[PDB]
Amino acid sequence: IQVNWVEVQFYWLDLYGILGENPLETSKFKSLTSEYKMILTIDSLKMIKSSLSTFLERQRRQFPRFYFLGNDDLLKIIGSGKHHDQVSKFMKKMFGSIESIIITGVRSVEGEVLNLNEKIELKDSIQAQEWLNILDTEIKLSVFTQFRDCLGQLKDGTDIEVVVSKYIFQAILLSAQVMWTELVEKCLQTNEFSKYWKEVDMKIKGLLDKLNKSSDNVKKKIEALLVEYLHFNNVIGQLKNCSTKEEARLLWAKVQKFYQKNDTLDDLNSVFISQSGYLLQYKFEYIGIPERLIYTPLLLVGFATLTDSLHQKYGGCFFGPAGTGKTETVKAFGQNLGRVVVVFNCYQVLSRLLVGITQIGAWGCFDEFNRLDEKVLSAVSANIQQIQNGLQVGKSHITLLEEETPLSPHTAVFITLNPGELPENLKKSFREFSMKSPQSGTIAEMILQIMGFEDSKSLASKIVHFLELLSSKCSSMNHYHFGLRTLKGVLRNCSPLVSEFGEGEKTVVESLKRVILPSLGDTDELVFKDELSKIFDSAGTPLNSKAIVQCLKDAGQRSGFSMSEEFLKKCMQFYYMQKTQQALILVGKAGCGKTATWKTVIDAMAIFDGHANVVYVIDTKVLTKESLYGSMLKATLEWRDGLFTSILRRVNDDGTFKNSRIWVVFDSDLDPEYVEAMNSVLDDNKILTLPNGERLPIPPNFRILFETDNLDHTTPATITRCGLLWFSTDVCSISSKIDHLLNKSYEAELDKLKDLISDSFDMASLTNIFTCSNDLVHILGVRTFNKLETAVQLAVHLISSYRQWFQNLDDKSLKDVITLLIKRSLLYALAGDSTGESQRAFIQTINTYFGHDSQELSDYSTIVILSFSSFCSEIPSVSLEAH
Amino acid sequence: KIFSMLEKFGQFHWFYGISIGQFLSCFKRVFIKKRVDEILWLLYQEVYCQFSTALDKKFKMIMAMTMFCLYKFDIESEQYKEAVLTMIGVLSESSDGVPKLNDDLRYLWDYVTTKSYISALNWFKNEFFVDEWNIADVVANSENNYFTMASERDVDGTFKLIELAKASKESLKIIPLGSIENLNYAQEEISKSKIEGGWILLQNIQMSLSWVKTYLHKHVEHEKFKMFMTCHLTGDKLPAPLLQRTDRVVYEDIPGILDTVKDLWGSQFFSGVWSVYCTFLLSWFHALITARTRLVPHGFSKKYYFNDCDFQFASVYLENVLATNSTNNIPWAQVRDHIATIVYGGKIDEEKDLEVVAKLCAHVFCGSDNLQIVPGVRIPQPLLQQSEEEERARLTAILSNTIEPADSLSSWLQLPRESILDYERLQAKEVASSTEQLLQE
Ligand SMILES: Nc1ncnc2c1ncn2[C@@H]1O[C@H](COP(=O)(O)OP(=O)(O)OP(=O)(O)O)[C@@H](O)[C@H]1O
Ligand SMILES: Nc1ncnc2c1ncn2[C@@H]1O[C@H](COP(=O)(O)OP(=O)(O)O)[C@@H](O)[C@H]1O
Ligand SMILES: [Mg+2]
Ligand SMILES: [Mg+2]
Repeated sequence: IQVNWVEVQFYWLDLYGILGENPLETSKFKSLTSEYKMILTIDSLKMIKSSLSTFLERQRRQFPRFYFLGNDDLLKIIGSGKHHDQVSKFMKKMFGSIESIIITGVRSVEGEVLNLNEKIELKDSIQAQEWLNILDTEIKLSVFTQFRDCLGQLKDGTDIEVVVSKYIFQAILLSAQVMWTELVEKCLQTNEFSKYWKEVDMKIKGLLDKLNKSSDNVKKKIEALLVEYLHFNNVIGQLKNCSTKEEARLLWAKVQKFYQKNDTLDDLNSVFISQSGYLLQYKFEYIGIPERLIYTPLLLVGFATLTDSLHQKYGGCFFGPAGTGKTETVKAFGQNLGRVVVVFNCYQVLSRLLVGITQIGAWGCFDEFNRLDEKVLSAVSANIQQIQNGLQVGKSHITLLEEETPLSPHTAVFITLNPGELPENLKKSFREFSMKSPQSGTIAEMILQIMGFEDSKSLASKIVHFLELLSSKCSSMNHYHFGLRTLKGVLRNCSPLVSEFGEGEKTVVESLKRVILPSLGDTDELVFKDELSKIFDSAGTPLNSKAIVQCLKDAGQRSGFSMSEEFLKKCMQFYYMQKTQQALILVGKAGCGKTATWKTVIDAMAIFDGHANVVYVIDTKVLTKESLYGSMLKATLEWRDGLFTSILRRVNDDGTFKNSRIWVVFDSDLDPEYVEAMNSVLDDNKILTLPNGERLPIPPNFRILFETDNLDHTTPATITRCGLLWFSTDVCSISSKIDHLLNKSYEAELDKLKDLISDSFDMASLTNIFTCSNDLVHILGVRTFNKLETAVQLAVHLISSYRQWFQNLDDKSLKDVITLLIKRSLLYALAGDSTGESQRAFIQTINTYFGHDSQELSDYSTIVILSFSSFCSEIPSVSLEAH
Repeated sequence: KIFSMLEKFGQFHWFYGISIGQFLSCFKRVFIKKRVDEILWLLYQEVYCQFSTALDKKFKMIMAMTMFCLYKFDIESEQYKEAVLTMIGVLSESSDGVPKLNDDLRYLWDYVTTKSYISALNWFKNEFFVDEWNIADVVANSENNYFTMASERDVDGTFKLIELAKASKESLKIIPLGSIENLNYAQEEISKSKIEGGWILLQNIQMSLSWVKTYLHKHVEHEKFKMFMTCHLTGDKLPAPLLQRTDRVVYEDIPGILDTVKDLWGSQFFSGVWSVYCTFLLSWFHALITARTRLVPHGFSKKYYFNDCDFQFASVYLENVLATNSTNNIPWAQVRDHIATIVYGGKIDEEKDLEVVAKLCAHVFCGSDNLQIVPGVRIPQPLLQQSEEEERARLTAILSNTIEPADSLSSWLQLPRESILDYERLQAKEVASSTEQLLQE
């Protein structure tokens, strides 16, 4: 009962820190702690915690942002009321996009720091909710004062490069938005546009020059601001080309406009956003520096329909084909109004998050609202219908989930769907919109414009035409994603290559090769090569990689692997593709050469870099979920360490692992359940979320591999997130595999014996033997390429058995013995999985193709101690008794 | 044979199933009302009268033509049967040839020859069957207590039920559903009405099907008390024991475009003279697009549902445009784009349908000095020195003066006559094909 006593002690200490240090439940807890001090008390403490939900609900009602974290994590945070720990490291789940606290500052997920207006004193006497509310108010008013002095600097007339290096992204962003709106309105009072168009063009060029020479975080900020500056240039250029004033007014009313109230006494509600006549209040919530969406006209139309829906307190519904960018449209609308839209990746947790977001007031988007069961779907539909009915009637409070909860006036609920539908109660109070395919040309053009390519429009048009040609011409494989996500992947991987290939068409062609060619078959590769020759003017000149090729050849020679052209191509593709992508997936037929390929690449990299290599071959399906990652034992609130978590802890704690490349290979099938718990490390976050809440960092050299045979159960998101390398054909010939098998069997008169065995495996007759064997009927059908591993090993071991009688016979008899053993091994490996009549037919084929000069293997022939005989003389007659 | 035909009808849709006891009571109605050939003819008339109202328009014509075919195949000769099957085959485009010749037959051949499919389909109902039952006839001649009404979207029988309330001197308690408070209110009102009485109505049980299938089957001769249930034909399947215990009635949409204009215009009570003019134009546009929606193969590509929520959204947008413009220079391009793209074109996924809505908006909301919204009537622009009451008076006067022509599906909706005749040909073809499939077995 030691674990039970430990759990009881931990529960008592935690609840004492929560409540005892600072009525019926309190008295029962005091009595139980007295009994525990006198001394299976765990169920009583669990029931006390369950009955302490009303105090927990009051604590969650004191500050709304604490609600997001789970009950255990919230109890852990509120129990640590003096150490000031675990609250800063876990407020990403509460604030959405802010990672840690610096009180003098906060840090977002992307690393941007916010400087508060004034410091806040921290003391042990202050409880969590009071200082959290103080921090929230100070954060919002600090964002407002950054807004204020940004407009002070911009209306003063100072340059933009001095303010882009000082303040947060929201302040400079909305300052540029308001300033641009004022200039466009003032120039719309007249008919002159070229002056401010030239001014914003020079501003764009200046920000590009500052982007070229600044640090990485400032580079991210300048990119996320150049997105909106290119949008401003597009809008001003469109307004310049308008023939009449009515067309200019129409274009200006369609786009999103920003204004500020200069007369209200309030501060956080002094900004209204105008789009087609409707107004929304800016929230001054922190988001960081996220990936800004390129403002296409369809994005502005989505913003317009969401504005129209939210003006009359109706929810926003989006539907259409998957990959058209609806979730990102909702998120960009939310973060354009300075708020974080809470995403529910689609009952207890769902309705819990729903009442949380309707009490806080933050927007909530139900992404992929087409995968829930009928009962939970209908019930959460009724819940959202109740929320919308409360919002439309302006109810101060709502009786949601059988409790009376306040209703924030700024709460909105959004829905996205992927058909290929909204229920009646939801459709009575929602606005359905069907966005079309996004403008890939405009998105690619603007991304190339930030990336600095001198030819952006024509190059982007060529790229999207190339991808549509491949989507129209190649076969309909299950893993052929040729949408906007892979185009953005091509453009993102075009970034490390420019340091050696330059800003031009060659970088685009090479990155297109590196991230499109591996995931194709054979005729698809031919189509890709022909279309790359036809569309792009570059012929794909070879790069300087002779050293890496020679290291690869040395690795193959020292590991026994020969180098065919297709094996060389697959190795170069894998190396160039692991240079950028962290986690890779290798796929192909069974026994095609995946492990040999990546082992050869590892040895080549070890020779080329002189760097230590650590390999953890962990089959996914041989360990259970608890053993692979970890299990939280609910019996005593204990924890068990899984293998992958243990090796991450070992590599994180470390001096050997600080100077080594560590590789994890999942050499089995892709399980969706085993990879959806791994989704936290597949993205750019590179942080593993353990079931107990532990966050173990992953170093950049910790490179993950995968190795399976099929992709019918792999999610398309993980297909796009991880690199996919396809083995359409074997990387070997038959003779090369035979030679490697012979070499590894020798390693696992000797030289003359090896030479005679290798010369006996003549490929001309062997190819015909294998072709004849492939036409037979085999039980449990296995390829000849996977039967060579027995056909060589059996003969090698038979000769290794007979080696000690090989010094007392003539050369012709030795050759006859070797040939007979080879024929026997070939029979019992190639055609050894078929009927007796077919085995005899294979004996006739062997005797036909290996010639009459060699020893003729009979159907029942063998070697006895040496002389040639049959098995008829080895049969012992058995006299059986009656019983 | 007739019960086998009705079972085949019930095998198509979940709302058209028939019990044996219903048919036996329908047969008893023949002797209740006030020789064997006359009893058979009365049986045919009574079955059609009591089971047309449970089917929509297409199945009404299918049932009428099949029942006429059965009766005439039994009664008339072989040449009559061959002639009628020839006309069915040429309607279905399956068999060709002139009939081998009766005033009814030559009238029907005149109808078929001139390519009038609606007249050919309605000839059976016009000639053979005499009586047709409306909602009042089926609610008055019913010994049942619970009534289930089904209809397509963008039409409601609630207005007909209030009309019956004003006719039958009863008070309806409309009970909207969708929330748990509304569920408790519904249960309380059903408990009140099952003791006291009064006509009690339920709207759109389709989203409250869970409460229905947990309450109403267990819940199922009070005076002046009838329970009305409203659902949708295109919605989810209702429970079979609940369906068998109620008198199923299908309500049908109006065919009038200008009636829809009057219905939309009479519900807009007030916001100056230009707001009144814009609301009039919006009502006309909503009626035009709703009328064009129902012609599914030709007027549009799919079936859309532009409900009153879209009208409310567009009305709020017009109010916001008129309010935030002090120069009285109405941005016609802005309102055209926001209606064709955001308000009405939001739920449209196809491109040709978006082009159709854009063309309709350009024709209606053009904002010209003399706007001819239809080939019949022209709406002049308002004067700046007219009251809103005077404006409503002249709009009501110009609505009442104009009349709806016979070809309003072509001229008013701006469609070629070839598309209308092709749609009617498709309707007659599917009706005759279903009748042939029923008639072979
Ligand atoms: N370059 C080469 N020359 C000769 N033989 C080779 C070469 N590369 C691979 N092979 C042979 O390919 C065989 C296939 O074994 P390998 O370990 O590569 O399979 P794998 O990719 O792990 O297959 P699977 O996981 O589908 O079973 C090896 O036993 C080896 O003999
Ligand atoms: N206007 C845009 N600018 C930049 N990227 C976009 C835009 N629209 C869509 N995308 C990209 O398209 C990708 C696919 O979006 P996705 O999440 O599949 O939408 P959904 O889940 O609604 O199908 C996203 O990664 C997003 O970066
Ligand atoms: Mg999505
Ligand atoms: Mg393997």
